[PDB]
Amino acid sequence: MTTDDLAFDQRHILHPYTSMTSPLPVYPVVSAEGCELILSDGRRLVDGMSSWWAAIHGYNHPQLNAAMKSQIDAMSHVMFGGITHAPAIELCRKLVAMTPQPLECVFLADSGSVAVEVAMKMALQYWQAKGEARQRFLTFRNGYHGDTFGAMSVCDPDNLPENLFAPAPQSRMGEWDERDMVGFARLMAAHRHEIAAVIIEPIVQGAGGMRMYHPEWLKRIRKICDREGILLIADEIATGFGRTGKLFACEHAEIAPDILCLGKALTGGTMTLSATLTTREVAETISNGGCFMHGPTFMGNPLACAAANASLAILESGDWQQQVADIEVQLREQLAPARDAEMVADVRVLGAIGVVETTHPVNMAALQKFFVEQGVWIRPFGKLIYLMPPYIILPQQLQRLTAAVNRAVQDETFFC
Amino acid sequence: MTTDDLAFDQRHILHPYTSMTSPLPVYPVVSAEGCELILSDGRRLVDGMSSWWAAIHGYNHPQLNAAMKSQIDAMSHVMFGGITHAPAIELCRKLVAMTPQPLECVFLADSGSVAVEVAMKMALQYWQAKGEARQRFLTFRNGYHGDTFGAMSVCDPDNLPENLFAPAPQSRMEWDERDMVGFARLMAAHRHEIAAVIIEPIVQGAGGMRMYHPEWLKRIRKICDREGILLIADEIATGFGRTGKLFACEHAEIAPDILCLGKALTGGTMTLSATLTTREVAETISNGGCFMHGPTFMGNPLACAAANASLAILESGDWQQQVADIEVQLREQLAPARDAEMVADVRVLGAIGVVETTHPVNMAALQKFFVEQGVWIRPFGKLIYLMPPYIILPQQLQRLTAAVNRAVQDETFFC
Ligand SMILES: *Cc1c(COP(=O)(O)O)cnc(C)c1O
Ligand SMILES: *Cc1c(COP(=O)(O)O)cnc(C)c1O
Ligand SMILES: C[C@H](N)C(=O)CCCCCC(=O)O
Ligand SMILES: C[C@H](N)C(=O)CCCCCC(=O)O
Ligand code: NA
Ligand code: NA
Repeated sequence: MTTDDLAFDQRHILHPYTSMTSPLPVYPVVSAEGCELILSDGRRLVDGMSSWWAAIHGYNHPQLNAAMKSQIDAMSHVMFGGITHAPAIELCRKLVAMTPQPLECVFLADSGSVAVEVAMKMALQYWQAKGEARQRFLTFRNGYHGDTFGAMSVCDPDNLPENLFAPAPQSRMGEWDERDMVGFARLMAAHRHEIAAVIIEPIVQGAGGMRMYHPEWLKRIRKICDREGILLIADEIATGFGRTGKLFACEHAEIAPDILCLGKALTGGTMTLSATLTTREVAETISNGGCFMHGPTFMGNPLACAAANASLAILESGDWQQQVADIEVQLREQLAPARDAEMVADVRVLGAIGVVETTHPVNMAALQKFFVEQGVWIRPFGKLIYLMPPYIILPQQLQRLTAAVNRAVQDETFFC
Repeated sequence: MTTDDLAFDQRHILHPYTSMTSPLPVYPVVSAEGCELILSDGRRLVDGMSSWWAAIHGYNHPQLNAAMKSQIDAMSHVMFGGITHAPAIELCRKLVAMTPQPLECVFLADSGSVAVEVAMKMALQYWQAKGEARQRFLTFRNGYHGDTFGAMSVCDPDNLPENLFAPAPQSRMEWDERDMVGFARLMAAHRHEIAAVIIEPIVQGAGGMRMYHPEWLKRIRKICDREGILLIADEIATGFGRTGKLFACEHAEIAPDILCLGKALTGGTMTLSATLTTREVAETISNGGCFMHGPTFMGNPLACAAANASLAILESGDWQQQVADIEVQLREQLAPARDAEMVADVRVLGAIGVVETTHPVNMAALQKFFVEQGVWIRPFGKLIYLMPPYIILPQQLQRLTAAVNRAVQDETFFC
């Protein structure tokens, strides 16, 4: 990269969630390997974010690289309208088999938000097919489901058609207080017949606050959903594939949703792909009202399916459990001291999710710069300095992250 | 693939736009090369659809294959939040330079519908930043903008917050000023409610493969300027040479405020998308503090590199003669279809060859018939259209056109 290259990026390219007149410093990355990002000048950085939590196996993984290259040799892409192929079949076989039994119908999509939008669409076609007029969604405060319009209608109004917003689950993953239930039950009482589906992120509410709630909630919500005949959508785009300690975070409550959304770590953070699973009752009902009105251009893409197949195969070894278990232990030990810093408000850890919540909103440009100077890549956000590293990170690499996090919260320097 | 593999596909996997209790036959494809799709049994098929019009250079293209493999060796992906890289910079340099001058701000995304949703969001944030309450979109009948919710709100209600739908452009690609009163009438009534105008330039694809007169874009651009309203051009289907010009807006010699790109952007290798806007639009948004959007795999190194390799192939300029000759060749060879009794109209433009029928086709039976002719064509509704790769051989074009002509001889494959 050159300096004219970097002037160009800043003047012409919009980055995610930032200003075009006031971009925040960007760091030029030329390649990646293991759990490190290599910069244009040679500096290496320990990745604590997993490229927004998708790169669970790290970067430049030989199994992933081979899969992708093999598939390119056959075909990166072919349409899926009236055509099918090995990579997609393989992937749907794995997806059906690794998820709760009821979930056996797979609709492949290209990105997380489309996966949510598809789920929403299934929910709505479902009721229309049965003649019921159910159009609202009951979700929770602090939920995040993506940026397209449909997804934006179910995100928290703070963090467009009106949906119902129940209180953020208060009970931590921690004692279960039955009082936490009122808000939700009241809204369900009032709108039960308007509600097409309940949509939530299981256990961990990610972008909406990195909030860890009690598994009993899923137990209850599932029981209420069954009672009323309403569908349960579980948005596991962030939680899926071992992040929280279990393969799917719904396992913690030993329940199955009617619709399950997947993405992010689905492909090993190699490239975009997504999946929305449902049940036979949901898929058949839809068809019978004649079809499911959705079909992304690159749906089922041979190249992305193969990468995801290779990433799901890596998880077949089982090694992620001990890996996430030890990362959980190690984040707990090493962030504990952050409970003594004055900028800290709370420390919560779960699986390979290490969160340090602050009293004051961070100054990203200055905090980012600080982490880069420590040899680590951490992207704070709001009042959250959280780690979500690849499962195969070395203990010493985990130590530099936690050390840099602890140092960052010692005083107000990097705050506000 | 096995027979248990194919039972599994039919019982567990939903395909695009079809039923789960009544899927339509699917054909098992093991690989692709040149302009052919190779099936599990060995049969080869000339592709007349370009994999839903993305594969403009065909399949297993050495330049594309090399680009993708090189980038995988460096990294398929890294996040874009606070990070930038060569492939994206390269791509945005090419996108800025090949599009009208005003369009210099690029927001990379993952798919066609997200590109539209991003455009829509830009339109709305723009007005909000200026204090105006503008929330509706003025689009056209027969427009198709994708399947996510926002996109569904501007698709034709026949082919959800209520937008405004001016009558479809009638003027075939003579011009006539009457076309305009409807659009004009709706604009008169709602000018201050309208945040943006959104349309597919010249060719309205999925909504009917309709080719309209370039004067429309000239007029719409002039009205938009008059009223201070933004012009979104959805070139996800038309972009990168499909209609004979690099961008279909060229036909009218105009620039939209926001341009949506996808499909052929990457050469049909994998998904990627782009929404371009102007500095006035990008800066206004920032100043109301930011643009609230950021796909997880935004700017993905592997997809950007494939698109860089596909844009480079177009840099040679060879697509112009190629699309010109395909246009001539579709004209000649579909002409006779004007004499068939199932045919209602024949329209051709660039590498877009359309045969419109009187009756809706029976896809399962028509598809089967095309597969038996050694061709891959996916009819739809009343349209049997060809949108083949630009480097197709003349003989390969002949088998498609021949198969299309044969299909419309009688009602066998209809309804
Ligand atoms: C990441 C995420 C999404 C949306 O994904 P994108 O790939 O950003 O479009 C949706 N929901 C949850 C819970 C997520 O974590
Ligand atoms: C293909 C297309 C889209 C949407 O794209 P997807 O990739 O299906 O999500 C939108 N608009 C137009 C004009 C298109 O041709
Ligand atoms: C693929 C994508 N949904 C698109 O933009 C156009 C396809 C619509 C035509 C319907 C069909 O091919 O059956
Ligand atoms: C990356 C993608 N938009 C996503 O799903 C959520 C991550 C949001 C984190 C907010 C931030 O990084 O600043
Ligand atoms: Na299952
Ligand atoms: Na430009």
